[PDB]
Amino acid sequence: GIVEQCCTSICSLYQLENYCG
Amino acid sequence: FVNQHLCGSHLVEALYLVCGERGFFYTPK
Repeated sequence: GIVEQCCTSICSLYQLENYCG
Repeated sequence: FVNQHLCGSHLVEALYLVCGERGFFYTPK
């Protein structure tokens, strides 16, 4: 989930935007 | 600012700035 993708590894815009409404 | 390790409030801030009026969901698990 987001923590594994963005906190414990390096985040990306692609991934963040999957969590936008 | 997004292409780094982002945790806790730093992650929430990034979602807030990127998502804007779309809103977002933060589900840390």
